[PDB]
Amino acid sequence: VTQTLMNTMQESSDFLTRINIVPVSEMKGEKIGIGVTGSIASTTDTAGGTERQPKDFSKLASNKYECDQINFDFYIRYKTLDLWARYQDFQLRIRNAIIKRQSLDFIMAGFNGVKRAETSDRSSNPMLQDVAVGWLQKYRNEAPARVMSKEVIRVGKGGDYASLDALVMDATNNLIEPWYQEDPDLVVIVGRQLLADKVIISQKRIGNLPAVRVPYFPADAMLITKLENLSIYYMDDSHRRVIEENPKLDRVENYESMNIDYVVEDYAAGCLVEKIKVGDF
Amino acid sequence: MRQETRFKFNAYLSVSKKFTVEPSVTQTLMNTMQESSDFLTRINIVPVSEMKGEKIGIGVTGSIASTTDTAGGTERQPKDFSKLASNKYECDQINFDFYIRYKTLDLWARYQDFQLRIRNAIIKRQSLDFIMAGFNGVKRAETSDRSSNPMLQDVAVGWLQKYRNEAPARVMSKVTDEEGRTTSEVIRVGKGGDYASLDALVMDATNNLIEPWYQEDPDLVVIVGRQLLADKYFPIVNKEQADVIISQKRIGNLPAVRVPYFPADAMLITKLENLSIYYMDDSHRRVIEENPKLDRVENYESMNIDYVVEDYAAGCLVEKIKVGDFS
Amino acid sequence: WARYQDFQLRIRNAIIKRQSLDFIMAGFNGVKRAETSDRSSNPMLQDVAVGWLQKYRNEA
Amino acid sequence: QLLDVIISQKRIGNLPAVRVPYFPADAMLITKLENLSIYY
Amino acid sequence: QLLDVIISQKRIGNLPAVRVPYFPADAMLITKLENLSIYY
Amino acid sequence: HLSILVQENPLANTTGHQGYVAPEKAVMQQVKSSLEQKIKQMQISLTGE
Amino acid sequence: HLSILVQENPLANTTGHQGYVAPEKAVMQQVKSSLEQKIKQMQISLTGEPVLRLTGLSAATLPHMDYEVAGTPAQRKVWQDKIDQQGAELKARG
Repeated sequence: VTQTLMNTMQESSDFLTRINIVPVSEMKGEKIGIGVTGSIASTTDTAGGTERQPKDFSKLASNKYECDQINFDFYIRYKTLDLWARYQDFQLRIRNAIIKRQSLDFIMAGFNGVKRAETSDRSSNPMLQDVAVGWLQKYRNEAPARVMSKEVIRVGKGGDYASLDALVMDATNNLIEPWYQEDPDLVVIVGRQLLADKVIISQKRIGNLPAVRVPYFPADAMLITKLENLSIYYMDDSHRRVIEENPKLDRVENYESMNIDYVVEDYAAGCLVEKIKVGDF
Repeated sequence: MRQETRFKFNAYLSVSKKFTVEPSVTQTLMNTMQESSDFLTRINIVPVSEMKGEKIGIGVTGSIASTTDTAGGTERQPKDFSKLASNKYECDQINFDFYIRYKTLDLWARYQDFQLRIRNAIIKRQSLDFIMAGFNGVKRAETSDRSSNPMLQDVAVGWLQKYRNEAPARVMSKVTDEEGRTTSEVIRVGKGGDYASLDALVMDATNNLIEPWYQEDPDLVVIVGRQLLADKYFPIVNKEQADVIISQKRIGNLPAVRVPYFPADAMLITKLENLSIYYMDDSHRRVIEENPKLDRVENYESMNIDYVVEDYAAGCLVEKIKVGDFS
Repeated sequence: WARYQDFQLRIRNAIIKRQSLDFIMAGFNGVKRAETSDRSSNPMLQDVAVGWLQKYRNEA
Repeated sequence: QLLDVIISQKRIGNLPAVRVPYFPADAMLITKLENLSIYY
Repeated sequence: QLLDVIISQKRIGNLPAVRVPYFPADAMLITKLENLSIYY
Repeated sequence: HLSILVQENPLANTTGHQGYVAPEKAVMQQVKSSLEQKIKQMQISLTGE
Repeated sequence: HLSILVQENPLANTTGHQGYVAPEKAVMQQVKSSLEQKIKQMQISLTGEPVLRLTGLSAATLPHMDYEVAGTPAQRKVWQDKIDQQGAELKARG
């Protein structure tokens, strides 16, 4: 029954409908990967000689994922539950509000989070870190070959580069894979503190490929990849939802929990750059 | 000349871009493979029905007109219509063969539409493999190992080695003197090297090496890898100031294309319909196997091909290109 | 050529293409009307007819 | 050199420039395109 | 000053700038356009 | 003038047919940058009558 | 620098909000024009030891462009191959 809820949630937002989200029936295993492997062809002197031995397919290097639980909590004061009940549109307003909050929450947690520390607090972590491991952290965590730090880069005049176009060119030439380097879906996504005049599809196109911004990002970074290499795996049937009408505090409570895990599929058809600042000398 | 040929010729007396013999199984697979990638679209994949013979002439021209005093004197001796430099191709087999582990297959079998995805994946895996093996691959050696040759340079002879061994004097790889047999090992291109820039290089190369017939032709391309293109176009964009020049990427007054895995230190100037691959009509043999000795389902597929560039005097390649300053 | 399909069309198109190219080649070249016209010592068609770039250089 | 048939966008002498397939590169001619003819 | 309702194309702080008819010119405020309201 | 006379030689421009900026513009941008850096790093002193 | 400090004053820009070019670019264009005029009207003399010693024009000799059979290295290689062919042929003679 969770599949229907997930489908409606993805259909609601317009950035989720571009990404793919899948249900997993098991807990921790092999990720679904149809990624292009290396060469497979060869020749063998079969007639009176050795044996034709095949080569592997979808070779695994490190593809272990363990879906963890997440949950959110409601608190609706009674003094408010009648206001929205007055204006002729109670149900639709409530439903749209809650689903939009949760949908944006997923994405906000996606591009952030650096650990899985239980008993999180919204005091020290406004952006919900400490909630899970996200893509932009999973990259740096294992195999940090697509991270660019070198000491901070300068897109200004007297820096290591001259304009962000040279930066994206060097990035898509040196770090991404060549067989993947030409694809009609290789898009760049850029934060807020970097755009000058160019989901929001922009008119111009840095490098030679289109640019787009999404509801959230880190402070100053950039991600060049396909819009299908990253995904979320949710447990098939683990979505619990209850509503408790306790008047001890004159309120209404709603508890809801699910089981998810973020993961990038190919991990070689994407690159990220961080610590980018517009500063000359 | 032959029975069917004489009949068809007598009938001739009294899409026009691709060749089809008859509806079969191998030809269909080759067509569906070609339709996948874009580079294979602009190339000729020809089915042939012989283990060894002569190559079909595509995109060959010449000067055939003349005038002779037939009135009391010499006679008219016609010139040959299609006589190339050397024309003898030899097709042979290559075979790719993989296996899927039981765990991964069991995982994939859950979500519907997995067979179609696997088919498309293996087709895409074969097309790029044809390309990568064709452009590399000096020589063919039985029992090809894949440890010290990761770029797949031991399957079969490639176009580059074809130019290297079949027709020299169309390849430049050293600057020499009448006394200095090797004055410089590599063709250095820089502010002080043997050339001003890549543009002058490709310009004088297309001026001298290739023949005057194809020299003046609306269809010529300079196939080059990815490293050299970026090395040329990076210092331009890395300036402060005219941003559309990245769209077409012309060098030496010639349109440029890039293909994956192309060797970084070489480039080849020629028309894109001059080089081609031939394949046997019915040799695509495929078998399955489900041995649990290593709990894996394997498959074996074999096809008989041969790469061939039609007219050697069409294009030329330069090798061992090194860019620097050379003070 | 006969093994494949529609070979007569290929032959017609190739021969017509060579014909059309050769007229232009002889157009901006050619300075004489010799009766032998050996295609060895004259790579471009230079001994087949008189051309525009020769009529200009000769008449006016 | 000194640059079917393709026309250059930038006029050299306020006149559009073209390139015919075969031509002695060291020379050039200014004229119309209907002025030439062949009679068969 | 310091520049119905008309929007300036060039964003000042990467944020689009607007001007409302009546406003104390020597001041300014950054906020959304739905955060304000009147209750009648 | 000597720098221009040197840069005009055909075996000087490392750039091909694309972006082959005239040597005048290049040397002018060079002198402009080298002068602007000095005018920016310096300051004004009041040791003049 | 003094000229810039003067031009930065508010009561300086003759042009209004349209075309209010920055004073830096204005004075830079001025100095560039007044310098290029001088560099164009002038010429280079020859009364200097390191310049009159061996420099000046390209060179002073007979063969510059007349033969240039080798020239570019590609043509050089073609001509060298043909010369080797001719030598292997003439080896039959004396």
